Amino acid sequence: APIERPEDFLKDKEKAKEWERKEAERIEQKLERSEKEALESYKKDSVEISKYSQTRNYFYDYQIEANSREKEYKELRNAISKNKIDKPMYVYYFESPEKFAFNKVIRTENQNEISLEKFNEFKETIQNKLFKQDGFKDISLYEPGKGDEKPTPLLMHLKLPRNTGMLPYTNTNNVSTLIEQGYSIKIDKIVRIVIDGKHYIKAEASVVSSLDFKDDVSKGDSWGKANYNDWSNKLTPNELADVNDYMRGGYTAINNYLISNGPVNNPNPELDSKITNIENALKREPIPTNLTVYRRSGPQEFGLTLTSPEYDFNKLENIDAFKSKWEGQALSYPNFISTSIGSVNMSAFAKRKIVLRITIPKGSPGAYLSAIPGYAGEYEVLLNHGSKFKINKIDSYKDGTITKLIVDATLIP
Amino acid sequence: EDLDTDNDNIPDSYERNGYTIKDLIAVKWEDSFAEQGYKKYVSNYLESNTAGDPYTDYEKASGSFDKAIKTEARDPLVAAYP
Amino acid sequence: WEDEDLDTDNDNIPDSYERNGYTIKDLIAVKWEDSFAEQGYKKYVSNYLESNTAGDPYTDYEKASGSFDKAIKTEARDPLVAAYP
Amino acid sequence: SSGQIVTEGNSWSDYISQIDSISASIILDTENESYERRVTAKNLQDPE
Amino acid sequence: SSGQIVTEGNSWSDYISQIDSISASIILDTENESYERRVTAKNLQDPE
Amino acid sequence: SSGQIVTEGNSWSDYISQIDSISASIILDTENESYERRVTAKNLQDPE
Ligand SMILES: [Ca+2]
Ligand SMILES: [Ca+2]
Ligand SMILES: [Ca+2]
Ligand SMILES: [Ca+2]
Repeated sequence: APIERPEDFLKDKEKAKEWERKEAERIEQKLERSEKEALESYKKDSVEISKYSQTRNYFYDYQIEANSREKEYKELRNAISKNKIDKPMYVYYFESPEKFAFNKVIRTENQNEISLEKFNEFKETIQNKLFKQDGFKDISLYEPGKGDEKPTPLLMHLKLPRNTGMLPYTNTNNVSTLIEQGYSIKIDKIVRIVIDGKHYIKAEASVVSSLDFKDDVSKGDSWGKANYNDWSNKLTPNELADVNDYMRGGYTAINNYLISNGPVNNPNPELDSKITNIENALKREPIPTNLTVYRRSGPQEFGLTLTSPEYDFNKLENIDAFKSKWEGQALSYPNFISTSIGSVNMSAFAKRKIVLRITIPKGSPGAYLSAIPGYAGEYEVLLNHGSKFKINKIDSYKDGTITKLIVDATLIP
Repeated sequence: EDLDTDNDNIPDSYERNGYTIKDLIAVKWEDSFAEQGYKKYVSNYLESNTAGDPYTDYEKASGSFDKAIKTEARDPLVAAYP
Repeated sequence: WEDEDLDTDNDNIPDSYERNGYTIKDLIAVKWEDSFAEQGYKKYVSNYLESNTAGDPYTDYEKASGSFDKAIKTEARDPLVAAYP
Repeated sequence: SSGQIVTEGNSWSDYISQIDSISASIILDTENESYERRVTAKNLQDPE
Repeated sequence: SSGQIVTEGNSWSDYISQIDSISASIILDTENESYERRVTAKNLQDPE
Repeated sequence: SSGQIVTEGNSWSDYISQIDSISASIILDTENESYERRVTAKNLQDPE
């Protein structure tokens, strides 16, 4: 009768259903007075709320506060954070291959065989990449069998790390659990299996944690100031002066000089000395943890103009062309990059239709420029020039009547 | 084509015109398979259980059941019945 | 196809390993080699289209790894011999 | 999938009437052993 | 995976016929103890 | 899972055979009380 939870339930269902149900009745007692109404509202909607959870942090801060679904999302987030598992857990769920920037179809709904060519193409697409996952999702604690719904040929086998949210809820008929995703995943191995005469792809997945404040900016300063208060006095007077003169108006000139192939054929020795000194001072205190930062960009950074027909992302052909052109291709900048760790919308880049989501690996060089009180800029972290980025996934969201793109990337060393 | 109606994991045309199981996947029947010891199966494309016994068409043909059931009860038209 | 990334029966052992030969070390199946014999490792072969080759309630991986009741005789650890009282 | 057999609650009496309704019975006697079978037969009065 | 042995609900009666169908019986008698084993055998009439 | 203790469904007969098959029995007599223990013993025929 007493069912002990292992790391993985493998294919046991009864041992999983009973454990999940018991946890459900245990959690039901501890819930607050409006948590039940939030759960019921999710139960009746179950679709729009997930999309809102994914795309809410990209609106204006006053828009975010004025959003009608903000309270329910916050309450469900609190409920998920209420229950943290003491030990890791292996989970199962079905994910469409299109999530991993694979536009081709592995197989249709009623097809059985998976060809070798599709498997090889998917393996080539997925390897050596990082994919970010967000939103509320239903998760299965056991590998599905003949009594379960299997909508997509791709089955994901993921291992939830320490201190992850968990919430077994009863949808008035059965038992199910709900989680919130704020983490990045990597596919290690894919193998072809057979379930009831249809082939399937089983992917082993792992979780790579990242620091992402989303719309919470007070916590952002709370960490940035603590990180880079000691960075101020470490800078030598010459390097400190060069750093100051950067955003005292010289950053624009330096960036224009650096974009136009200056330091190669038409250089300026003073500019080269300044950039060398500031990049040396930047390397003093690199970021010691994986970090997620945001940056609003325009068509000029991606080889387009504000009048380009492809820039109008309200027509699906434009999105298809942009994804086929940019997904799976490297992006390089020859100048310095300043990004905002907060995802809130601001009047500075209101009209821009492209949003960048830069992922900073642990130990990568950087500097929190927002540590000086003399600069009115908010939430800025700087990077060295000559950078390289890899485009992983491209998504589109509606901001009123304007369709804007979210781009995820990765800065290799 | 690859249209499936009764959700038995066997396409309608395969059930209507003949099929066989190899590597646990239904494949279109070819006349040269008889030399290697294979069999030709036809079943109801509108019923998951053609013969009425508990096991579906795919299970009976693939052999994915009790391995003590006589081998003649593997084609969908003969019911496994004690 | 032409790679060792297939599991038709879905029992944690690849098809070619069950077809040719394998052994379990550190709870992971590896390709059999003749040098493993001197260290005391056995060579296992089993059905690659069946999860339980011998028909007993334990899969091929459980028997080969010895991750079942430890009161079962050691000769019943290979997939071709059934655990049966 | 994991090759585990359950024989509890799977009564043979839920299928006896259904099988007998839509089948034809054939018996072979031989000399030392008897065999009995049912084979599904089509109904020409049901177009479906 | 956590060392949890349960014997309730597991029955050998479900597997006896299946094991007897697809195996041969080998018996060793010695002089002080007897042994009985079942070894899986291949069916040449089944290509799969 | 809530800090309580449950003694239903936890039977020693499941672990008796497994403990006995891989352990060596040591008994101490003395005069007042007798002690009986089992200690795990390594198998030298299995490299794993
Ligand atoms: Ca069908
Ligand atoms: Ca059918
Ligand atoms: Ca296998
Ligand atoms: Ca096997």
